[PDB]
Amino acid sequence: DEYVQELKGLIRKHIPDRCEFAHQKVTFLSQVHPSPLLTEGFKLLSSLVELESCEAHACQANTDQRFVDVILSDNGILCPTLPKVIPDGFKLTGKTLILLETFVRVNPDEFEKKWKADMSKLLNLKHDLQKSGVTLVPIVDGRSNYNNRFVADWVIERMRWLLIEILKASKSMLEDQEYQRLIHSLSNVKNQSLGLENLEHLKRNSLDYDERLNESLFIGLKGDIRESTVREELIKLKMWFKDEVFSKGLGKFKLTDRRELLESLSSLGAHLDSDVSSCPFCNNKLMEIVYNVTFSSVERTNIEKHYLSVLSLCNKIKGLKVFNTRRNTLLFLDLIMVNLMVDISESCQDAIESLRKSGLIVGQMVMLVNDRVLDILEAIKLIRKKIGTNPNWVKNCSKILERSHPEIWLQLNTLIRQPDFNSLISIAQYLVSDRPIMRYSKICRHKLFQEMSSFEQMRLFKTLSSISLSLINSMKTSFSSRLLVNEFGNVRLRECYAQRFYLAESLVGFLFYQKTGERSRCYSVYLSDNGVMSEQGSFYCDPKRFFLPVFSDEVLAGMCEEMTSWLDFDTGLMNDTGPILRLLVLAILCSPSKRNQTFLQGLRYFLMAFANQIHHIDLISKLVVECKSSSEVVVQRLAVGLFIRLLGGESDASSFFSRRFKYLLNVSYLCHLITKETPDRLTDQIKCFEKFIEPKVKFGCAVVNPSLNGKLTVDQEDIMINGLKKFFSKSLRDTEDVQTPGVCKELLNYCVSLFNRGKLKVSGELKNNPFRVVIPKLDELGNILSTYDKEKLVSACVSSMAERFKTKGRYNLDPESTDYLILKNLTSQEELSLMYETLTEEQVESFNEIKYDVQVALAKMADNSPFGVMKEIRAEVSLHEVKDFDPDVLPSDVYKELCDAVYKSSEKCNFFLEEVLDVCPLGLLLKNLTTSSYMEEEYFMCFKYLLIQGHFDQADKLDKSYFTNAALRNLCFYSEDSPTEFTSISSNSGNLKFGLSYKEQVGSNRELYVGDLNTKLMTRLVEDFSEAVGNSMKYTCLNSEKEFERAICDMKMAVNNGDLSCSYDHSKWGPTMSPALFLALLQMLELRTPVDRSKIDLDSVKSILKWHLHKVVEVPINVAEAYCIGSLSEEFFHQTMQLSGQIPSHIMSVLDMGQGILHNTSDLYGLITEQFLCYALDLLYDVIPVSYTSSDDQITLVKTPSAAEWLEMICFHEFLSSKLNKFVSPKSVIGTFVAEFKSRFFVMGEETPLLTKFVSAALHNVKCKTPTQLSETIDTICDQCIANGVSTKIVARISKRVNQLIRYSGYGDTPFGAIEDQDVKDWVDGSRGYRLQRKIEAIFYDDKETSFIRNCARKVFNDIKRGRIFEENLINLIGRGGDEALTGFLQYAGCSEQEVNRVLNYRWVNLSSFGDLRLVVPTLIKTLQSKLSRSSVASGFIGFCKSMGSKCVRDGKGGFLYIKEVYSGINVCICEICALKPKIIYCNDSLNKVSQFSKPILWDYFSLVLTNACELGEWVFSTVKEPQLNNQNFFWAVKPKVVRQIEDQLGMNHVLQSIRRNYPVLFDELKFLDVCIALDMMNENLGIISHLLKTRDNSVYIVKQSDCALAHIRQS
Amino acid sequence: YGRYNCKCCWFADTNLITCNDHYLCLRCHQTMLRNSELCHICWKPLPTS
Ligand SMILES: [Zn+2]
Ligand SMILES: [Zn+2]
Repeated sequence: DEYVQELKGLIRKHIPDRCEFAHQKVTFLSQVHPSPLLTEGFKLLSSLVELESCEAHACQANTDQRFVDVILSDNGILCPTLPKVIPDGFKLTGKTLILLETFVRVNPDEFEKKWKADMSKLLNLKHDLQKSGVTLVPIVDGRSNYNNRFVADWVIERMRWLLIEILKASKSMLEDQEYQRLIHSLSNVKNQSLGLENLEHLKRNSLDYDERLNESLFIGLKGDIRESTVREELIKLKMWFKDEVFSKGLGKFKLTDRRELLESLSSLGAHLDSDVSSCPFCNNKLMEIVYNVTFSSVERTNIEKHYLSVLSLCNKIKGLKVFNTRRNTLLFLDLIMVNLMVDISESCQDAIESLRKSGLIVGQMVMLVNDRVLDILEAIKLIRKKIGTNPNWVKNCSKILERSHPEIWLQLNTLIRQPDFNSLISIAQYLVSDRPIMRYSKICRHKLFQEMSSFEQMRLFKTLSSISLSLINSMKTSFSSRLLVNEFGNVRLRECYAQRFYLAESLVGFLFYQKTGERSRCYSVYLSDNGVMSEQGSFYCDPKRFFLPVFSDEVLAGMCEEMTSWLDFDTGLMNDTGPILRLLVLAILCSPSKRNQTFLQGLRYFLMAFANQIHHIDLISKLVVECKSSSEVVVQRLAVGLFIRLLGGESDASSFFSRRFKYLLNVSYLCHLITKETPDRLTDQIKCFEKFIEPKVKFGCAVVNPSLNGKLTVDQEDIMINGLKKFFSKSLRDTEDVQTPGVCKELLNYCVSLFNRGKLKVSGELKNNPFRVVIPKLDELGNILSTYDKEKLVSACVSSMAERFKTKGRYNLDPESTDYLILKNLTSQEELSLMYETLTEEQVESFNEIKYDVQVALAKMADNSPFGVMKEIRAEVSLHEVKDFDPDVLPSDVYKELCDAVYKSSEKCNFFLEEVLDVCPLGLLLKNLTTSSYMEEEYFMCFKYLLIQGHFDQADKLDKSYFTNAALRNLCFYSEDSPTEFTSISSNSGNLKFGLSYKEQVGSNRELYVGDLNTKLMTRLVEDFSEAVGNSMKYTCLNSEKEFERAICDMKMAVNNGDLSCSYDHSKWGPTMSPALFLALLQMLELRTPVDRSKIDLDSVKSILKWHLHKVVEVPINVAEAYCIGSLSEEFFHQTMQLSGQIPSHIMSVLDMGQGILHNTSDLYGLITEQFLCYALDLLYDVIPVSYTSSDDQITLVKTPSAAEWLEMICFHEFLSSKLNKFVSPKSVIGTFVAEFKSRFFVMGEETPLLTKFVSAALHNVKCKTPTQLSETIDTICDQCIANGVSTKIVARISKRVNQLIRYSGYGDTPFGAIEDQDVKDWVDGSRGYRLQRKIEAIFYDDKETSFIRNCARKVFNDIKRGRIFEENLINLIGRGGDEALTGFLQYAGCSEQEVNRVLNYRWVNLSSFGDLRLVVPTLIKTLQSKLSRSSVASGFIGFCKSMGSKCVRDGKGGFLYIKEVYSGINVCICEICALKPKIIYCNDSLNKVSQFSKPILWDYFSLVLTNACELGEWVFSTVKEPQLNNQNFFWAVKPKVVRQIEDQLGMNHVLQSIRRNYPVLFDELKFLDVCIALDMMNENLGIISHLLKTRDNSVYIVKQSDCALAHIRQS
Repeated sequence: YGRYNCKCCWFADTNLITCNDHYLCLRCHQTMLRNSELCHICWKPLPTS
């Protein structure tokens, strides 16, 4: 009551402009009492920001703050009996209305958890209000501070800075947990330190529930067992075990019996049960068509480009939407093309035979606009029909292409050329053949693939390339594109989509299909040799799994010949195993499926089990997968037919086992060529959820809906606590119930108590102690437009348009000015299609619904005969309508097809109109827009509009005025959800949500849990805490590279040394263990910090893994309706249907630990328990083990004293390891020859090269932004592929796949482009910076033109070094540009003008000259910010070949142009400058018209020389010397040997030399570093500092001697 | 020398002639004498007797 005099005069400076503040302040000044001062004189600051978001958008604030049901009843609208909410601002007109709520938060943690609750509360208001006959538009207003306009930002902080004392004085002069969350809400801008102590200062109340937890949860643990009592337990235990359960046969391991496995594998693989055929081509359906192409044509023109030119003009003339529909703007340029066709018929004698069957038209066929084959005669019907429908059709559209139009055309007469129907019949009767047939839904002759010569098999892969490319760009077709003719044994094909593909110089083929999209198709392939058509079959697939072969004949034949050449030790074996690998390689690519992926993965477990000496007992009952079709057998007879062939013959077939091992492991990885995509996601999520739920109800723990804030009912609780003490049940000496979750609590007692004493190899010492936008909903992950965005941007667009025609009164929408709003903020007729074609079908089918509900909203904005019974209303219309509740969600499969035609076919009434009226005034769209598909041929969308038209949708309160939990909703800024008083299980605020997803791994789907925002913050604490705990440990290797390196160095020396090394794994290491186990481990740890040697309190961690015990895992919504239609998870649902029938949406659990959440907090558990088991064998079997762990994989290397007699050790280790629910999967192998660790298979005496992962990863990962960025990633992966010593030739042929995919992309060529060919040593010594010098000095092959710029580099570099300054102010002379900096430097070094004459005339055409290539400041800033700060490939390659041929290159003036217009803007300059390398290097005279793009190449050659002198050498300068047999397969290891002329430690030194380069660029955003930093900021293609701040990162290269004695030499 | 098993065939233990830098069995000695005299594991010549 000390500021009570100040406060009334403090806020007198807010003028009551309306009635909103006037009655508020007259009841404020008349009440001098602090009991209502801090409620009613506090409700004005909530009233003050509320006006800001209602002054902002179109709004009327609720000054009465009352219900929604009676705010509609002040109008004449009947009562809909709504749910009860209070809106905080509205704007109503007609039959639509705008709700807005208002709330302001500060921290990100409890702002999104008001947004998500408010949005869920408003979007569950429609379902009673859709039935009211009205739609609404909801918005929310997030504010991250107080930014009012009606106050001036200097009085509001005085409010919260002087009312911050008045409540402490008010409750000290005179309610408990409604106090300090009000403090944390009324607190200032909180850049708030959040840590382990943030938990510490809350209340920690109780429930009388957690005692029953601790009654099962801490009891048997005392943790202080004496260290001489454990030995007397362990010797008794082993003596019990060996005599009890071993010798009566319950051991998990055995002695492998090396003959039985090869008989087992033949009975595994060669399906003599099945009735498949012996020939491979007959069974598969696409190898059939490949064999028909490659032996129908292998044993064996100005009007063309005129036709192509005018058709390529037709392509650009379609993409405008100017002819008021999409139908006559097909037929019009159809008419144009057919008149121009008959305009060639009248020119020559023979053109339509010799040059048109040789090209573009086969027997009764025509090629035109999109890709459509049209097959003449139906046009002649349709064109005559069109001129019948309108008497004078081409009189206005004949040259409507002038007005409101481009009026840039070359169509001379064919605009107006009325086609003589009596003229085309001569042509149509001339060429007639059989119409195309396309199959839906017995003898053999195929020349026996092993009996074809060694040349024409390449003619299989070459044809696979040409068919596969037509498969690939069969996505490029427009996705909207309705055909002209709509409508299952065998169909004769009227018109279809198609591609072309060339084989020789006379003939093409074809590829016919009916559906557009990215989904599966049903193709067919014909030929056309010289005009004659010939069918060759029909197959059925999906495109986007075929990116791999697309240009890769020489790739897939260099690695299949690299690999066979390994077997030059038995020539007769090699000539057999050769052509049986190649049919395998073909057959896998020709059949990408999960099953023939998984089986090919499952053979590296077999192979270690055949070289090593003990396998698990259950493995042969796990290598089998049921071949669902008769194509997965063709691979499962040839892999097995290879494994029987060269693993073991009946003789001594083990001459060189190592190459057999290498060569067969590379077959087991040759799996990997199938693209990891999980072929459909609505059959993937069901397998993901069903893989999650199976180990839970088997142990019986899963629940239904918790309350999500603390409390649990008793019945829900008791199954939790019963699962808890069933978890800790597990008596120590019973051999039944061993594969069961839980821990033996008496044994964990020993495990933790010996850790207390310092006798393990780890110990609780613990240095440096640890104690210091759009956000989605959680029922749909993997998708790219969740439910909440998709109404948000719609309602925002509604508000953005609803105002802009009430600023003037237009009251008419332009149908593209309403499609400019969405299509901008999701991602002028050329601008729209410039940014429309860069979508994906997944977004197109969302966009169409957005167009729908936006236009329905605007149609509702302006508004204020059912007797067509052919098919009844009675049980068809109203039934499906009420079942689906929307017209919007109607399916098509309740009816037939023709009723969609005929119920559309009622005549015109007031429901329709004519004259389609692109002006489109508002108030007529409900009858205008349906005519747009009355006149266009489609029917179903017109059915939906005609159905949506016709109405077919139907003092105590002074004690209560202080903030109680009923008085929460009085404020917006109250912050209802703030963490105030945490409980044993929750945090008073939430319940730690999660969410579902898979991961798209190679063999099987790995799951992945999505967390929310608070959950990540509370998981970082535990995870980084345990990371610091394990930081002081000695044997973990997850995040430390160095210990992982030491383990690798150990395994290498130890396989060479006669040891016995195991290799374990753990089946469901993720979903088995429990957070309560981590509770029961942290109860009895010590962790004495060496600073203050004391047992620290981990109650900051012990009270928060209790939260991790009780997570709320959601379910995917796509499986909430997929099990709803129609399998033990489905049994689990349909037994929770027989309860109170709520849908089961929330599953609290016992035993989750989803992979990647509590990840490092189980890595030490797999180290603590591993060392405990590691001690149990030093004392009971007198050996010395050492046991690494990477939280999912192990290896425990064992020395033995003084050969598999000691099975006893290993099985007993398995029995102990089963006692802590670390189960051992049957995938493991233990022996003495092979050991893996994280897929690095370490054989005796060597390392295994593993070729076919690197090629198979390099052919993928074609990511597309700029075609030099795309030629960087593949240079990196070619550095890794030569890190393991493949060869040069395969690297030299990835570098033509990547090159031609750019040349195919319209780009043309440039001297940088893809990386070079024939490169040999420049992988070991040098970066991309070294190789671009070798690419450019390959052009000047006489080397008489760039030795002199190296002479200038010698004269500059020996003088720009130390001991001399000699213009160290060159920071400006480079910044002039590129044309004259070389003229500065050269005449600085000195020669004539004639040298500058013979140098500056060489020019390359740039296209990233002024700006960069645009497809919706250099790269140095965006790289250095990354040191400062901290969908398929084959649908991401089509967006690089569709938005590159378009208007995409720019000048410095504002605008863009084409590439061809530039490449038409060039002369011919035959005089020996251009004839050095054509279309690469130009003259200077030939770039006379376009001269704003010609930069020299010699400028960047000098730039690269002066960069590589910085980074290495003084041998970038010398003349490249001429290079100087061994067996092909002797490779050895090399080191880099780079001679670096800087000083190290550049992690900071680069930023402090950017003041001395550019002050404004550092403002907004050593000894030789600075000369080569302006040689990088001026262009893009150098890339220097990303190779200086890091290191080479391999440094361990292995190379073949026949790739190392052949290389060159550049000494000094 | 290194480990006491065969460098080529890995599964033999007795009657092993110590080659240049690797152990080797009498069985797989003969399937290298017919192809060459130079070995294909160490790429260095081997004892004859
Ligand atoms: Zn041998
Ligand atoms: Zn050898």
